[PDB]
Amino acid sequence: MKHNNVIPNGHFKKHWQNYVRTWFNQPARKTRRRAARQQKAVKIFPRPTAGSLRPIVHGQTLKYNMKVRAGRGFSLEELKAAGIPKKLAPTIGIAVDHRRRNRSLEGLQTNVQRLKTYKAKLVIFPRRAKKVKAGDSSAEELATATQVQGSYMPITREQPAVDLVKVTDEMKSFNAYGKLRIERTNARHIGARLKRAAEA
Amino acid sequence: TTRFKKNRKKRGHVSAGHGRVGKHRKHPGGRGNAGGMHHHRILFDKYHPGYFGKVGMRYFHKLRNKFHCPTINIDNLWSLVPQEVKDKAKSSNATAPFIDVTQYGYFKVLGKGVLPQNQAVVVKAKLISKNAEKKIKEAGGAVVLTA
Amino acid sequence: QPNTGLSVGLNKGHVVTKKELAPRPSDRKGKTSKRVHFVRSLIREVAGFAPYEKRITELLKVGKDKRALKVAKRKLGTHKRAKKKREEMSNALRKMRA
Amino acid sequence: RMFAPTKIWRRWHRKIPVNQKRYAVASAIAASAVPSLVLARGHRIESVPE
RNA sequence: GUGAAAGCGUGGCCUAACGAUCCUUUAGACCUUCGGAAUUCGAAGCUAGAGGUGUCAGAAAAGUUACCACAGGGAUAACU
RNA sequence: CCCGUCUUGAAACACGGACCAAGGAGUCUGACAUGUGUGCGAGUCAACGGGCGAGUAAACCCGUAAGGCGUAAGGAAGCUGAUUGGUGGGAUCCCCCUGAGGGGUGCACCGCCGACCGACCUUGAUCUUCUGUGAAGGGUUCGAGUGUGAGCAUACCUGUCG
RNA sequence: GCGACCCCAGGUCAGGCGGGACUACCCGCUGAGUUUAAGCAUAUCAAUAAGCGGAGGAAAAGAAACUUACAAGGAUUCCCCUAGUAACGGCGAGCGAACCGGGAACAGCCCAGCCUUAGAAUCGGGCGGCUCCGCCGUUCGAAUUGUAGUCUGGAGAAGCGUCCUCAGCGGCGGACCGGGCCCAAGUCCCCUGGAAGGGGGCGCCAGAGAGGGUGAGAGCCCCGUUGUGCCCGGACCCUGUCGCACCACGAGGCGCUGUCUACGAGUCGGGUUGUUUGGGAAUGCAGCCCAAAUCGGGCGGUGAAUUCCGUCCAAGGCUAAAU
Ligand SMILES: [K+]
Ligand SMILES: [K+]
Ligand SMILES: [K+]
Ligand SMILES: [K+]
Ligand SMILES: [K+]
Ligand SMILES: [K+]
Ligand SMILES: [K+]
Ligand SMILES: [K+]
Ligand SMILES: [K+]
Ligand SMILES: [K+]
Ligand SMILES: [K+]
Ligand SMILES: [K+]
Ligand SMILES: [K+]
Ligand SMILES: [K+]
Ligand SMILES: [K+]
Ligand SMILES: [K+]
Ligand SMILES: [K+]
Ligand SMILES: [Mg+2]
Ligand SMILES: [Mg+2]
Ligand SMILES: [Mg+2]
Ligand SMILES: [Mg+2]
Ligand SMILES: [Mg+2]
Ligand SMILES: [Mg+2]
Ligand SMILES: [Mg+2]
Ligand SMILES: [Mg+2]
Ligand SMILES: [Mg+2]
Repeated sequence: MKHNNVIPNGHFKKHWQNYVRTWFNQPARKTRRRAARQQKAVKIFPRPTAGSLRPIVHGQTLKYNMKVRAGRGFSLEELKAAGIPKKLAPTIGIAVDHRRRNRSLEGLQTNVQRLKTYKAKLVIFPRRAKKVKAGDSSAEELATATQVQGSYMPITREQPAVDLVKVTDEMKSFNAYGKLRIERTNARHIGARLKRAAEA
Repeated sequence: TTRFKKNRKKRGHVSAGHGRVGKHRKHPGGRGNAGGMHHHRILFDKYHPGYFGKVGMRYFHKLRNKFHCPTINIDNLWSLVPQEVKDKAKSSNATAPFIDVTQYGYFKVLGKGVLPQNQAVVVKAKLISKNAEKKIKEAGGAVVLTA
Repeated sequence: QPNTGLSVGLNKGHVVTKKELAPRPSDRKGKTSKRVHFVRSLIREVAGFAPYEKRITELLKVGKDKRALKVAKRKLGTHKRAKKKREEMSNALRKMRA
Repeated sequence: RMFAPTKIWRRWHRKIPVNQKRYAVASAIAASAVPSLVLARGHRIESVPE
């Protein structure tokens, strides 16, 4: 070792040459996955190629709680609120997740509205052609039925907007930094304050 | 590019540029960072002060997400406002633009630099520094706390 | 308690209308039917008590509650299970006395 | 055995920035419009109308 | 501290008399942390010393080989 | 005086070399670094993947609040978080006169000294949820900081290291 | 002495199953040192090589006794990032994950236990039939020390309403795969050559100028190549249509309930020892000792006590795809 260089820490002391993974098959993998997707689309025709509907869920942890993404499946509470029996939802293209809990009204209401939109946009063929049942669609709707290729219900964020508002005296007399400092102090000293209150 | 390698220029010069006396042997000073305290001590001390020893407390299973806190300076707040909103704010002095820095991925607002002259700005953020709040108040704006 | 809407202090976080969790069958994991309790009581009558349970009962009869808890902790491994076992022995002793 | 036997994990491919690729494409398209350059590249364009 | 005072005193009239990392241990704060929330033990941190490396810029270390082996050295002995 | 080599010193009573043909030794890869070329620029990088497409391992296109690096630092940590300079030299340019002249201009870089952020110390009017805030005022202390960004990608030589 | 059962013994008894072979990937066990640390013992090499076993076309894993602390995600697997990071380390040499986030693919389920008792409703063998991968009849046997059915925590049982859903067959095609047959154009004139497939001239085909052969650089001499057409066979799976009977006892779906609501033990957990891990007052595994509970139990990355809070439900089992 010589000169002023960063201290090296290369992890190459084992038989690493026997565990090298190359990517010469990357185009082949892409082609194989595309072929599988095409075969699946042909198989499930006329069902949408994007797959079953998924719920809207929040991101985990403080880093992503402002983000909205797709969850595994709709909760039992959401299905009950939307009037869709849980045993029927999977058969009509709705994913079901019996594990997800509903802690707030906003998420439950959002997913219920999503399910209602899907129901409004859903067309169901009868099990037997000559027999029409409660959940089946009319012949006119069935005739104009096609396979949807892309995502039929994109999960998108409401883009930010900067509006002009009046600055009132109440806002001009608010000490944000002082509020933050006092809240931090209260959080730090809650235990001591409770102990003193209990003692006295 | 082999044809540009200097060993090609050294073909026919015996030592290949590594000297007749010293030569190019396998590991004359040990492997890797060997001898950091004994025969490579001068190099470590002069170029890598602080290398040896330990300081501070440990933190088992430390997750960086709970420490996430992007910051933006007040001198960059105006750049977030779209051009049409900037024009509207310039035209009308009875209202101020309302910038939610959280929608742009910022948690805390710091107080480096200055704002546009004679422009009131309403800023909403999770946290703010005392200087940033003072500058916003002086500009005629206000600060709103969110989460 | 609802979130304050602040990022610091007590009850911090984004403001949402909190919803009580819907009841689910898993709320009864620690409970069992009356038949299971009856069967366990009958089998306890048939099979009696283990030697260390008898030792704990003797210690409680003498009045050495601390020694009984120490013996229970040594036998079972944890303070919580030792406390539970000592309480059960005390209940059995109370039933015997009455 | 040869010295330093060749291995498959040699860096065969290159990752050129998209902007530079587009620059090169635009330059080639512009050069295709210069008759002198087209002649200089070996094409017989003496009879093309324009 | 001393002297009336100027002033002198940050060890010995001057030129030698001594010691890193890691660990342990002591002193200091109404100090920081134990990461779901509190209190208390315990533990972990911050600043300054102490336990030592005398091969003294600081491995943890007994012989024998005539049964012997290898890489070298005329940088080095045993002739001329 | 016989070349090659080690050597203070080789024509050496120093070692290799009987002769010829062919083969024969600083490479590839990963992490950095300076330098240079190229693109863009407070941004930069589509090749994880997706849409396709020379009927196609290429080329082309695609970044939603994705991610990496950069865009803010100082503290073990709790935590706090850049008030936006002055001055001596100095390139170029503009005026008066033709002296090694005078005036204005004063980028790059260098020297010196302030100011701001943070660790530590010190300091304390007013408010305040009583432990927080911070008018004024600081320091022979400490920093890989600030004071109108300079990075990201990529190519090659060279250097350290596995 | 007979009979019933239990345990066991002999059968070339009737009918079945198993051993062994291969190595690129896969699963389990066992297990070094060279080497690096400029010496060396912990460490590193490496949870690797060697050794001993077990599968498939993939294996393994898999439906939370999970991740987290958020406005919360939601089986398993893999890729990018996290990250050369948290952590570990004679804190030396070195070593080094996971969660979130973005993508590929997606799929959920089966049991044990209280619940037929107006009768084991279950299953195997022989024999005889049938539209024979199975169905029916009869007869022996297994099984009450429990085969069927219901139930699996997401629930569920029971009761009452709603009238919402549920019952095959055969034909012809499409889709997938594997094959067979035919189909363009010069071998014109001159020269050199042993031989034109070379040079010059004159023509032609081209959705065919990929490639090969033939006496030298051959699109048009031959096989082929491009694009049509026709023909044959598998896979009984997916899909469209057509022809006929289409029976809701019963079982599910939805609503209600002052009733119940059964959930895996020498197992969890604890002490200690050894090994391993980034896992640090101890990450997993294993031996030995102790040894649970049901308003309870595991986890919440610093040991302990107290009070709360969050999250799941182990000690039984199956499961395609992304790799
Ligand atoms: K360097
Ligand atoms: K050199
Ligand atoms: K030399
Ligand atoms: K520590
Ligand atoms: K003195
Ligand atoms: K020494
Ligand atoms: K020896
Ligand atoms: K030599
Ligand atoms: K010689
Ligand atoms: K970016
Ligand atoms: K500090
Ligand atoms: K039978
Ligand atoms: K059963
Ligand atoms: K059960
Ligand atoms: K279970
Ligand atoms: K154990
Ligand atoms: K619990
Ligand atoms: Mg050297
Ligand atoms: Mg000392
Ligand atoms: Mg981002
Ligand atoms: Mg399997
Ligand atoms: Mg990084
Ligand atoms: Mg993920
Ligand atoms: Mg039979
Ligand atoms: Mg010839
Ligand atoms: Mg032909």
